[PDB]
Amino acid sequence: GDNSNVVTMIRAGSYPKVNPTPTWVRAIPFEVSVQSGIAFKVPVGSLFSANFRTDSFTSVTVMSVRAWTQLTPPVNEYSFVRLKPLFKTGDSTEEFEGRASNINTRASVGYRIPTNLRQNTVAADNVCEVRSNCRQVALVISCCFN
Amino acid sequence: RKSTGDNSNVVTMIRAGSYPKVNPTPTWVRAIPFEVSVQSGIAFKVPVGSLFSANFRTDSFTSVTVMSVRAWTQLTPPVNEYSFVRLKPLFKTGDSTEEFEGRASNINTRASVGYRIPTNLRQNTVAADNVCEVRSNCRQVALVISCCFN
Amino acid sequence: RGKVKPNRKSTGDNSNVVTMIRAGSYPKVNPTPTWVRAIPFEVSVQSGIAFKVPVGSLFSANFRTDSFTSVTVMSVRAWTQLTPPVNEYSFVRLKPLFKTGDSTEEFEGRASNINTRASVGYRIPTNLRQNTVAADNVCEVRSNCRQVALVISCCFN
Amino acid sequence: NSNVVTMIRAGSYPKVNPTPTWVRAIPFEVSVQSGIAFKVPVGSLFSANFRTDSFTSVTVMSVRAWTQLTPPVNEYSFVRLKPLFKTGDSTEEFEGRASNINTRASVGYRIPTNLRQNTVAVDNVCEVRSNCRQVALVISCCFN
Amino acid sequence: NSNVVTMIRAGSYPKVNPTPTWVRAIPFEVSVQSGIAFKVPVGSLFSANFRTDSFTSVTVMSVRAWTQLTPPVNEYSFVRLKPLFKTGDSTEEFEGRASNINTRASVGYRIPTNLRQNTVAADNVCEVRSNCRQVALVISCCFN
Amino acid sequence: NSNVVTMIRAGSYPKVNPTPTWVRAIPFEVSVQSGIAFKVPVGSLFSANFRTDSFTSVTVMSVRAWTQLTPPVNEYSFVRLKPLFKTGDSTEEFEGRASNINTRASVGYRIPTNLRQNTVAADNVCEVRSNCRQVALVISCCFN
Amino acid sequence: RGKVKPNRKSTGDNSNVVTMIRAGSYPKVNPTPTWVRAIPFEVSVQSGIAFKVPVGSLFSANFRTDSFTSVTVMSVRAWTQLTPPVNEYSFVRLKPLFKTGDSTEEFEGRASNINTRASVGYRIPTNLRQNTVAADNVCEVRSNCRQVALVISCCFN
RNA sequence: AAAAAAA
RNA sequence: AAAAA
RNA sequence: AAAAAAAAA
RNA sequence: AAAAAAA
RNA sequence: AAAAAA
RNA sequence: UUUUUUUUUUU
RNA sequence: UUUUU
RNA sequence: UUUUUUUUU
RNA sequence: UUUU
RNA sequence: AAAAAAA
RNA sequence: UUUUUUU
RNA sequence: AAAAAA
RNA sequence: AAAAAAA
RNA sequence: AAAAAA
Ligand SMILES: [Cl-]
Ligand SMILES: [Cl-]
Ligand SMILES: [Mg+2]
Ligand SMILES: [Mg+2]
Repeated sequence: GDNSNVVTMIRAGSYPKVNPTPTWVRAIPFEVSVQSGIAFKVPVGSLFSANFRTDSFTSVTVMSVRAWTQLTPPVNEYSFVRLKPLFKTGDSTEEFEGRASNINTRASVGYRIPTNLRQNTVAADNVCEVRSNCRQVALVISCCFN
Repeated sequence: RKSTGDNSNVVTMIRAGSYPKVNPTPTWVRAIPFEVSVQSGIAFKVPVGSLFSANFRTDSFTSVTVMSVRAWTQLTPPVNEYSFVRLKPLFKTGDSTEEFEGRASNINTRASVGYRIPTNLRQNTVAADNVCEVRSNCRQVALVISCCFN
Repeated sequence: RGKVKPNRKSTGDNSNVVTMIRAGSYPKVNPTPTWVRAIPFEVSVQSGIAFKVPVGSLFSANFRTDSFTSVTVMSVRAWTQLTPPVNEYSFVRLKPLFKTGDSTEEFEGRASNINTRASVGYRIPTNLRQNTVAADNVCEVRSNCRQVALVISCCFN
Repeated sequence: NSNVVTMIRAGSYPKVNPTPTWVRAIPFEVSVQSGIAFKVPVGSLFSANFRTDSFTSVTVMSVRAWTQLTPPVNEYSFVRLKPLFKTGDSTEEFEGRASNINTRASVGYRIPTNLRQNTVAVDNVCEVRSNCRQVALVISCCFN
Repeated sequence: NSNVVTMIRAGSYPKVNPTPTWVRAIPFEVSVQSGIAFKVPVGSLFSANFRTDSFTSVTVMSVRAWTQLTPPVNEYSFVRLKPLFKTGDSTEEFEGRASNINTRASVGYRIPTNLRQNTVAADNVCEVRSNCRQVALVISCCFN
Repeated sequence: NSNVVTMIRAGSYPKVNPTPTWVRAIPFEVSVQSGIAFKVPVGSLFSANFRTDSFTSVTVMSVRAWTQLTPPVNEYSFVRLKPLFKTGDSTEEFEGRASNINTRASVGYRIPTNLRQNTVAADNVCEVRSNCRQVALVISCCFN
Repeated sequence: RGKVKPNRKSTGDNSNVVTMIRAGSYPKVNPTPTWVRAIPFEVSVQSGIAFKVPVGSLFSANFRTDSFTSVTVMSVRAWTQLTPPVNEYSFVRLKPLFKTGDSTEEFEGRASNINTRASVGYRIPTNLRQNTVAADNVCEVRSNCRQVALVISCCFN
């Protein structure tokens, strides 16, 4: 073990259980385009792509969403970003907002989904609404692909 | 061995007794964020009515017990200057003459400052009242007020 | 024992004169040994295309590593060397490359301040630490900045 | 101990392998000239004189050298070893000199775990330099 | 341990140095005439055969010397070393003799910390005296 | 404590020294051209602006350097230091770069005790290289 | 006590400047002191005859012991400096000599290898450690080799 | 368990 | 001391 | 994981 | 124990 | 466990 | 790395 | 856990 | 400690 | 938490 | 080293 | 570390 | 117990 | 505890 | 509690 320098025999037993398409817990980074004064609905379909090795999945259980302002804010302003979680059983009305204390620095915020509200979502569904004075917002979402 | 049980999967029955004491419109401790417009060299009185709003779920209240006030500069300062902000607490029994000032050591960084109201001065304030005066070289200031709505 | 040949080594660890070394048989020597190094050099990237970092950049007279023809890379760290495009924050991606098979990871770091560099690195496992000659590549660098700084921890042999 | 045969209560047919591996130290000689390096081939390890004519690959761990013949007149024996690798040859020259003219010169080097891959007969182990006409080599390897 | 690449959460750019120092033990030989001292030049340390040709100065810490060739007939090998300094040469003759005619003669001297300054190629390390025509040197020094 | 003068029962006359040594941390700036090294003169330490114009020699212990002006457009500030010695200049380029374009770049090097000798005004401390036109220096040294 | 004259002796054992020494009365001095030494020199012997080693060989500019006229010998060690005759192994004999009375011992060492030196020594007791001038002899050396190396441990005064 | 905050 | 995986 | 093989350098 | 994952 | 050394 | 209130099983 | 004195 | 044979949880 |  | 276990 | 049956 | 020295 | 004061 | 510094 860890000191061997050649191949060694494994005394395997019966054929085991198998699963060629298991689950995967991931953190998916991507960006969205946002306009001023309007809220953008983040689609779940942005997670199922070949760029994330997840084009083979058709459902996902989201756990937490984190957002950063990807582009600079308007002139004389500080960056901010808001998040309103969305659920098929009932959308929420929260506005988890974080503002940058430096014009040159991003504005970050996030929210964690409780265990009772951690069901599956499909590409047609939406995660949350994003609001910002910046034009582009980078998102990092922790979730469990299944 | 047999004593593992706090994860329920089905509905359980609640053996309730007499009718309890209820209150459909209780109090609420909050941290209300909002912004105000500020002019150069001119002090702006922050109205308490800014706290009662549907944008804060507080439009149903008519009075509030303010505990502490914090302020951040919301826009950039003038050219060559660092951001600053001042606060002067106001009270219906007698306004204060303190100017708690917090400046910015970085021109690109907000200027922050705040004050805490003592227990002896934590009374209700209606919308017509004012919380404090705000002075800043920036044209807009952001506030976060820890208050108890009732 | 015996008596003295006066080499005045005062208090052992504090002599001010040359002292005789009682040498013995000729030892094992190596005029060209190995050298574990952290080599700082810059590579240039275009906005939207990848750039393969040649291993030959490590061997140079600017690094004293000019007598080597092979090197074992341990870990690669990257920093954006130039400012990002307007309105944008800095970012840098690293995709490890190996002769036995290129990888597909994109270890990315993004600067939260437009004036600050974006940094990210990756460590090569022990089972993949073989030699790489000048004709080989280390990794693929992507960035919105025109130049990326690299500090490669490696062993020259 | 015993004096007669005993019964073994065997069970299922175990995992077998008619051609296993073998960790060895292979002693063989090479011819070296003055001022020129000799690339020791890995094919020298595979031979019927070492019970390794059935192996096609091997994993070298450490290499040791000894001057097999007397040095030139007025000189002391020395021997150099430059490790060679398919992913990239080295430039080290691990050298050992003899302090007595009538005594061998000994030197050796160890291959790290990260460089211990298989080498076929076409490959080379190391370059051997010596002022002596022959060098004795004892190579600790793992035949597979 | 790990079998794949792992991310390194790097931070700010660190302090770098592409041309660092190097502590070495340089082996080289010199020719020695009978009854004559040879001033070992410092420039012998700077060479592409030692990977040190990129340096221009070096801090010598200790010097060791062996006889590289056989002594004259009926004699035992000997070797002497006289430390040389730009601020003032010494007059010590650290001598070492062999107890077997077939064996080398070895001797050395350590430089005190107060006398460990830089030396350039034009400078000399020490004077060497021997009945043998060549002397093997191993100098522990600090390239900078 | 005491509120008035108190007598000092002095004895014999003591050993005096009107011109003693002084350990300092001298701050001064130098101009640096792009792509060119600047030999920092030792004489910059001897000045009435540092109270050290009464000295003629100084023992440098450590050297630290910051970028005093802003870098060129789109670049991050950097600074290099090459230690210089009369007994032999070095080839190290202790470089430090900034991670923020608006922030200085800092780097330094410590001189070993064996290389801590006196230097006069004509001598040079180190070579400095930077993309900025000025470099702020703080040199820990011993005036004597 | 009082206040300071600033001699910056950093951490006591690590000052980088000259520091004042508070000297007092003039001490006891000796411009020509003693010197305990181990003097290496060679003497030549013939096969079958003895050779008296003069004490004057110790005083020389080659040993820095040129200003001395007397010396106290403590111990004598000998080594054959040249090869032995053919078929023979090396041997060396030492017979101590003293002014108060020569001795008759023959402390002999023989080399078990024809290529190796033959070594032997003798220590002089404290009751016999007086001074010997250049006109005196140390010991008688016998050997089959033509030259014998001597390392004499002594005190020069 | 859920609402200021704190290095 | 009882149940239902 | 019995022997053969580098060594805690 | 290795890799992916939250402060 | 690199390269130097009471 | 340390709290005020809406309900809230259990020691 | 779930259902029972 | 490692490579192959045998023991024992 | 997913694997044999 | 021989019978019925070896936990 | 269980033990009990003829050389 | 030689010759130098917080 | 500060200053003046005896060995 | 001055001025320098793993
Ligand atoms: Cl011949
Ligand atoms: Cl069940
Ligand atoms: Mg950048
Ligand atoms: Mg002899």
